[PDB]
Amino acid sequence: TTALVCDNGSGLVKAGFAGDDAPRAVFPSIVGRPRHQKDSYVGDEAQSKRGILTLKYPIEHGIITNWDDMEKIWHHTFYNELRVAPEEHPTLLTEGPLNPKANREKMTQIMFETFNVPAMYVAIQAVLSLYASGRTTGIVLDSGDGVTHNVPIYEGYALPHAIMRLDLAGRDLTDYLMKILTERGYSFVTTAEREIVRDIKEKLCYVALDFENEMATAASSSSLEKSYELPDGQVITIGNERFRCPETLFQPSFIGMESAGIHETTYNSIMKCDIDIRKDLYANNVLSGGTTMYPGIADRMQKEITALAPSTMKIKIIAPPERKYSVWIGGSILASLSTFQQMWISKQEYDEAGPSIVHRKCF
Amino acid sequence: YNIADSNIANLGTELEKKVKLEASQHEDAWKGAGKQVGVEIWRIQQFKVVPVPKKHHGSFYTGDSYIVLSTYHPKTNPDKLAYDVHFWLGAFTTQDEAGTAAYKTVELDDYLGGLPVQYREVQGYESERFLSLFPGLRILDGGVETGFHHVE
Ligand SMILES: Nc1ncnc2c1ncn2[C@@H]1O[C@H](COP(=O)(O)OP(=O)(O)NP(=O)(O)O)[C@@H](O)[C@H]1O
Ligand SMILES: [Ca+2]
Ligand SMILES: [Ca+2]
Ligand SMILES: [Mg+2]
Repeated sequence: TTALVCDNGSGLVKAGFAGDDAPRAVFPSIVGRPRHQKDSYVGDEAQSKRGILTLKYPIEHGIITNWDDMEKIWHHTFYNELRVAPEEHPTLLTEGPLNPKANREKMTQIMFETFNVPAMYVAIQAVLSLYASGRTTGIVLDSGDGVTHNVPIYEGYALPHAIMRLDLAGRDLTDYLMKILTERGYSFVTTAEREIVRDIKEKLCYVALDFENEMATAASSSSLEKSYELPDGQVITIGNERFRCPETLFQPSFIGMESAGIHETTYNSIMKCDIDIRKDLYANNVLSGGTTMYPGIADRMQKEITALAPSTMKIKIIAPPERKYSVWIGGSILASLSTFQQMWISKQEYDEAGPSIVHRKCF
Repeated sequence: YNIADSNIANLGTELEKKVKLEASQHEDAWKGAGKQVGVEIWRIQQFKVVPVPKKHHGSFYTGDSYIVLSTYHPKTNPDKLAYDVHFWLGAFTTQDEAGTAAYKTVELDDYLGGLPVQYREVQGYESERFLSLFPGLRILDGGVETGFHHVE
């Protein structure tokens, strides 16, 4: 009996089998329909037909907003990618913190009533990443495509009053790169063109250690410029956009948001915790998720948090090389433990209690 | 975003503690643990918590992860027991082993009512408290194989 682990990101599904060291299926959480107004395609096959499709994401900011399309994504994950019968596999799902309760209620209802899973659990993403790093105490910065969360955890328990959430993550960074590249003279507008910009972002962007100095360097010579080959073979050149894009994480005003940047939300979250544990949080800032992959981000976080924290405080940023998959890996580990599986919701329990049981069993 | 009607509204509750205490009753390794002053040691072996024989306590494989429960009498009462729980992560331990050691450290804490104070002990970074448990440490090359299946 093998449990399935499915980390439903806003941007990417990561799915596989508990006990594996990596997810076996990773694909875009998208449903595509004809751009000129089977009838629809999912994941990689929608990506395959991007030329004729408009792409839609059923999760926005970590919350499922199109349940019909989400069901298509889950069905695709089970039957087309993993090629399993879901009624044969206990299933671990994931969720970001601070979501409305109805989200996991409906996740539970669909898993049992539609997919007939024998048992399931919904785990908090950042907690899985902390365990994947081999820790019980630390503060996770989990930044994916939809949400950026700060989750302080002490001796294995998340501190809910200090959990913080920001609806600025990778999708917003892609959109900002599309906008500033359009201002350079390279028009990227369509949902298809967005995916090209996302690739540019992942391949060429980085976080500058000193933003103002980097802007001055970019204006003085071409030493920071990079070429990028388009599908049609045309070669474009990108310059300060490489680091202006992720600078938005530190300066949300780049996209018109008045919010604190990720260094400040991290500091503010630590400051909501009891004074005597802040020391352990400052020394164990764990980065998780694709939007924490920018070169330079750990060093910049170290610099910025040092400026906010007491001068005597030891600051450490932990950047696992595998952190695009830390959530999934933590799930694979926990789902391999019989005592963790003891806490899962069984079909019989769901039949007796309904969706409300998820809040009484999943922590 | 606020807590009240959200998926973290049940965190930090008595209900959470009750559910996790019940789960910890299903691990055979904790039966009889922490009942007298001393040091008890387990090693993670392919996700399982495996006791280390008393004669080998203080020797640690660099490729492995361990849980070390130190039971002692607190200053407040010479007849009662208190606990430090250390998890020791070898320089070459794999991610499944360290993650299981961390999760099972929380579980043992749960089993003992929250009383244990947790200490993460990475090889080369062991606390003075951990060093003091072995008045020394012996580090051994090797260790047991990962419980992970490697996805090519
Ligand atoms: N090397 C990289 N540099 C920068 N961004 C990257 C990189 N690799 C991936 N990303 C972005 O990371 C995001 C996907 O990360 P991922 O952690 O899978 O998100 P998710 O789990 O799907 N969404 P969420 O619901 O917020 O957790 C996308 O915006 C990617 O463009
Ligand atoms: Ca080992
Ligand atoms: Ca404790
Ligand atoms: Mg994610």
